[PDB]
Amino acid sequence: EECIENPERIKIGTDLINIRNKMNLKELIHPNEDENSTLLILNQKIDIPRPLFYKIWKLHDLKVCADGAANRLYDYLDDDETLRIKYLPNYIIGDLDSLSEKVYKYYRKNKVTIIKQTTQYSTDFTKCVNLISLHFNSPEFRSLISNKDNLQSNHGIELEKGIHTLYNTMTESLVFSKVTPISLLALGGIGGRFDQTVHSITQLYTLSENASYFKLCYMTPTDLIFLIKKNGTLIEYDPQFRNTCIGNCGLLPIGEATLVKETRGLKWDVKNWPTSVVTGRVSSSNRFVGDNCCFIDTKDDIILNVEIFVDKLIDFL
Amino acid sequence: MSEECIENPERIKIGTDLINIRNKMNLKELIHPNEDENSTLLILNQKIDIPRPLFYKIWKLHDLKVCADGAANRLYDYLDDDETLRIKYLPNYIIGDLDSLSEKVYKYYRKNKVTIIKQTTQYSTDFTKCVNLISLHFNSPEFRSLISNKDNLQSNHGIELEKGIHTLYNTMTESLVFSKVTPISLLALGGIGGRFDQTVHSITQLYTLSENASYFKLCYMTPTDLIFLIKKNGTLIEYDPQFRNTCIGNCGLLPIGEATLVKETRGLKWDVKNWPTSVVTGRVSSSNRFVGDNCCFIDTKDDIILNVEIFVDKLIDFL
Ligand SMILES: Cc1ncc(C[n+]2csc(CCO)c2C)c(N)n1
Ligand SMILES: Cc1ncc(C[n+]2csc(CCO)c2C)c(N)n1
Repeated sequence: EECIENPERIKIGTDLINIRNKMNLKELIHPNEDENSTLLILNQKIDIPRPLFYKIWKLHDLKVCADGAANRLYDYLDDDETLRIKYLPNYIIGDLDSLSEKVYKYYRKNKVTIIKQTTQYSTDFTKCVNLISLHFNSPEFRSLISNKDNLQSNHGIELEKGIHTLYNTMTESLVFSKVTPISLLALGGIGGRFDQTVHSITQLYTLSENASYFKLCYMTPTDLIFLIKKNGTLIEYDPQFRNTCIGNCGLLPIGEATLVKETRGLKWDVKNWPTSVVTGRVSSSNRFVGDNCCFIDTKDDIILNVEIFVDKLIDFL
Repeated sequence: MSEECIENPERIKIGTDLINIRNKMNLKELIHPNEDENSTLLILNQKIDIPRPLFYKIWKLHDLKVCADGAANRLYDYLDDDETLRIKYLPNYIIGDLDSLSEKVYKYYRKNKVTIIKQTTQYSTDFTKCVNLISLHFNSPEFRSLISNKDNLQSNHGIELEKGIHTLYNTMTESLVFSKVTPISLLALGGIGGRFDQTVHSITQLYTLSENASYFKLCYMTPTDLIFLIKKNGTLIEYDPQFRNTCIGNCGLLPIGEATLVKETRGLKWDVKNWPTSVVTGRVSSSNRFVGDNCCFIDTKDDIILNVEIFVDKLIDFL
């Protein structure tokens, strides 16, 4: 077991390391050419800079609002009516009790596909991810949504848990490695009601295991939160992008202890280093020192948070 | 022995049927320290947003007040307006590397005799620096003498600059009889909701203090929650009905850091039995709520974190 404090900037070597997976930070926000994409807005006040909002909105195909998130979007775009009508979500799903009559009427009038789901056994997040998957991976569902003589009866979706029932039936045959990836960027899932923050984190683990085609990343006023796969992952980033938009970072074994076999490119690199929230052994306030990449090899998947300077982001997207 | 989950009506009464209660606690005690125990209000480095009337009360309800490095700036600005109040709410200590400390803020608190301690080690968080300091303050008469003696003209109050507070803490802990240490009711502000890795660190403290400094009773107060640790094997959460109805919302059983088993719960809208819970499997009771008239029972195999939604602007009347 060891920990070393490195120089502020280095170029990591590749000798003696097995790079099993590679990922680019920018791609967490800017979806790949031909993979599906979705911007998910959860129920929490939006405060991301307007310019950045416009940018990520354009970079993503589908836009989904989680129940009360519709209120959030409506109030967020409160300085110009022409802009509010320019950014309409494709779907709004949830029990709909959180929606104000004013907001419901606005988006209904503007043809947004509103789906009601009463079940109290699934979070709005799950309702949203099930919907998003069906949208892209179920031809039958798409035909259901696009048909006339349906949108006056909840679009032909069972009121209680239809989205889950349809999702379950579909997923039974899907082979994740053969499903087109879905670049999912989520807003508002962190920093509010704490149990919701924890649930959002669980999504990073469950999706990776039960719906691997999803590539989820949370964007908050201060961080990018995503999952890193075990056994050797190389995090890549343009030097200028990193120096101008990135701050500190943290390796977070949330919900499960694990072992950090080896890291390369962090201000404080570790090897054969046990990590756990329970023991307090967690690399927090760390930071990238690798010029254009950092290597992290953990025994089990772990969560990584990368501090961002949102006001600088727009220039590199 | 079978896994079960039932949906209760909005209000029920739990019993003492067979179960075994290993710990009892009242939600109000998380904010209002008991007369016989020590208390501390810890302010971490995050913008303060708590309502003023409540702040004044929580401040009055706690003995020691500690600011974690930049937290001094936060407090200073929080009271931008009345100098009378600002002077009235001076922290007892300010500890950390102090680089983020505003030159203006540093001068103000130093002039007003706040005990400022510098610690440069980058191998411990400001949080750990604070709790070590807090324990020394209450449990080490020698530490108090070190910072109080007037013959002591050594810089930094005679505390070794790199990791003195930890060294002193470790030494004290060696001769400390934990079973006889006066409890320390610790309420923290600003440890949740900002930089995510810090939110996670704040959570580790609940587990580590419970294991290595059990005399501490830590609870986080955020704009929306009270976050604290629930000991394993049966904990009874108590609350006055009027208080619960006026200031309490939903709640969640969070197995942050390690999966466990929810042996049984009584008094939750959704009660469970032999119910495995894990952040990795996604099996986490979120958006739950109390339905027990005056109490809720939670029995887990291992300690877990509980968050109780609060309506901050309503608290003051019950504190
Ligand atoms: C064991 C257990 N705990 C909590 C809930 C409640 N719940 C879960 S998702 C949701 C809607 C908002 O996320 C609600 C109310 C449950 N059904 N089962
Ligand atoms: C493995 C490992 N990760 C991160 C740090 C850095 N660090 C830890 S506490 C702190 C000060 C802010 O809390 C800093 C910079 C380290 N030393 N070792």
